[PDB]
Amino acid sequence: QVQLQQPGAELVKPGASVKLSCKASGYTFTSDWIHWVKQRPGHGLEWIGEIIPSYGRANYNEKIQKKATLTADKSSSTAFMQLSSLTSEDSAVYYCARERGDGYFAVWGAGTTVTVSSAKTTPPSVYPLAPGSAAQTNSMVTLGCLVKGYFPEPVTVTWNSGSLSSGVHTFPAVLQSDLYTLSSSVTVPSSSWPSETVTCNVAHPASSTKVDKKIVPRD
Amino acid sequence: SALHWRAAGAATVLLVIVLLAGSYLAVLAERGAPGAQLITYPRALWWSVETATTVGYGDLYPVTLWGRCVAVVVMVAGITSFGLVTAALATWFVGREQERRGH
Amino acid sequence: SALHWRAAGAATVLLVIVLLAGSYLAVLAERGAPGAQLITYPRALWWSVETATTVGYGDLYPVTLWGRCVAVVVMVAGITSFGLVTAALATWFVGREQERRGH
Amino acid sequence: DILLTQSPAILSVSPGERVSFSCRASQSIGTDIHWYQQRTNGSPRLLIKYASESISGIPSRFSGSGSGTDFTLSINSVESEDIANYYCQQSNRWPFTFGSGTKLEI
Amino acid sequence: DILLTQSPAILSVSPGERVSFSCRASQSIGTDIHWYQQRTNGSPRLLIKYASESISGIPSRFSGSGSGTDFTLSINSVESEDIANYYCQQSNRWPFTFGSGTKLEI
Ligand SMILES: [K+]
Repeated sequence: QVQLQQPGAELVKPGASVKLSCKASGYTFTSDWIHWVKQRPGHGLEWIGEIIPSYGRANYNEKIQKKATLTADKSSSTAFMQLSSLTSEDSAVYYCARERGDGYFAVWGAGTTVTVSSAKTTPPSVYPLAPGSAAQTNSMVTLGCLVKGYFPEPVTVTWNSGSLSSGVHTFPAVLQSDLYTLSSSVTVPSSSWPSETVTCNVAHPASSTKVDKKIVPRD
Repeated sequence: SALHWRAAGAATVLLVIVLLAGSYLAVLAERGAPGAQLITYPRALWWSVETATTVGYGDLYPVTLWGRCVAVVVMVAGITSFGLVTAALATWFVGREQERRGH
Repeated sequence: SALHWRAAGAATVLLVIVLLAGSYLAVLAERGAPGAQLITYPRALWWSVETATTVGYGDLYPVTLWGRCVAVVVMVAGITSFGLVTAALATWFVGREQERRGH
Repeated sequence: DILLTQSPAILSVSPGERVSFSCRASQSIGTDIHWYQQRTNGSPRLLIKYASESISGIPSRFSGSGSGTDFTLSINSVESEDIANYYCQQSNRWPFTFGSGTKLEI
Repeated sequence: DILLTQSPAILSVSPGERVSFSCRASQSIGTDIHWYQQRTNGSPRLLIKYASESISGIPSRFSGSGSGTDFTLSINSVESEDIANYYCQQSNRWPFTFGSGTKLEI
């Protein structure tokens, strides 16, 4: 490997500020520019600004309200973006990207989800979803877990710590009374379960929590 | 090695350093200026060469003050370099023509 | 200080005066001509330099008779200046090569 | 001569909102555009020069952006003292020309 | 600033068919256009650089063509992993700008 490392989430009270980070590894040249791109949910990509860390100069998108201040720390290969005085217009995913000075973004970070709200951070509750005792099995069987009552976004749901990818849906969250809820679904051959174990892992970057939950048949 | 040949070599090395730093500094100067085209390293290096040679096609040129300042240093390094080679060639012709008259 | 070095210095001073007055006079000549772009002092000074060096990008050029006349004086001052430095460098190489042959 | 188009002619906004005035030039003028404000019975006042450069004494509320042919003058958070006519003006080609004006209205 | 137009916004195609995404720039940008792919919940991925040059690791299925103002990103034989949003981006003039996006749909 990952060449740009950004944190997953940042909750920010309206009017407050926050400093996003982006640690680069791989090859680093003096000519390297680091760019920051804002994407609001369901919208497109918006160029915010750029910095050249070997010199410290930064240029900003003139067309939008200047919310950003760019800095870099040459010693730690980390670029920072200070967003100050935020409103709900500023809630978005912010990517950093590396451009070798030849015009294109060769590599992007995973993005940092910034949520501007007064609501309190809340870790998610994770519950199994195993079939009821009277459901008949096909050659496949569908299990899931239910990720309820968390704030802010996002959560990351993996199955068996990443090894189970074929047969997985994670539904978009719904927001109700300043708390998010989503579910995720997994389908494995019905002979495969429960002899072979099936566990959903739920990371919530904003609360620095990660929990597992095994999906067992109902007792 | 005679002075005029070492100066020429020196001048060629020096001009190459100017071409390189000019590419780097021109991009650093022109990014941030809306409409600017001299803003990626490879084509800045081409622009610095066609500036140093005084060709000036017009596909690429600086629009900022500091990019124009960088432009001037390149032109003067270019003209002085290519002039110094000419001065060097003349010292050579002139020495060979002293010899050939038995001076 | 030898003649060719003082002439070079002189030439550089003189060319700078020509660059300045050329900026001033080019604006004075081109304002009043519809479509003209050589009409503010800072960019006229850039235009005079890129003219004096014979680069000629094409972003800026005179369109009036008197602005073209001013243009010509700049070019000739530029070419003569940069040529006089070359002539000066050659006198230097040539004196150092007389010395180094024990003439 | 370069024609500067300011559309719409009137701009209605609510207090505190962000407003944006458009200036479109009939051919490319780089960044050689400048913005003036004229209140009722006043003379024009330079707000922004060369498309985006700040003038001292002008609230940070005002900013400019644009290059080539499309130009924008923006006000972060409008207030009543901003009620006025807003003009653009180019200096890229002789003669200097003015936009037709946009009234800000709250 | 250079405006990049991606029309249509959605593109419906049948599996195996060939699909073509259009990017139109508001002025000539030579070949300085680049294409990114962003799947649901993913970050953008460079697909094609400088209008037609291949990136290593990208299926030969993807190609680019175009110069000046009209640009095309093509997929020979679509498959489901190609479902995503596709963005273009220019590097010919400061600042870099992005197209508005085209969703591929099967
Ligand atoms: K030339």
